[PDB]
Amino acid sequence: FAAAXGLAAPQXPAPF
Repeated sequence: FAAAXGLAAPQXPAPF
């Protein structure tokens, strides 16, 4: 799960 966060990282700047 924690590691999965890595994939959500690229989504952080997605909307930005």
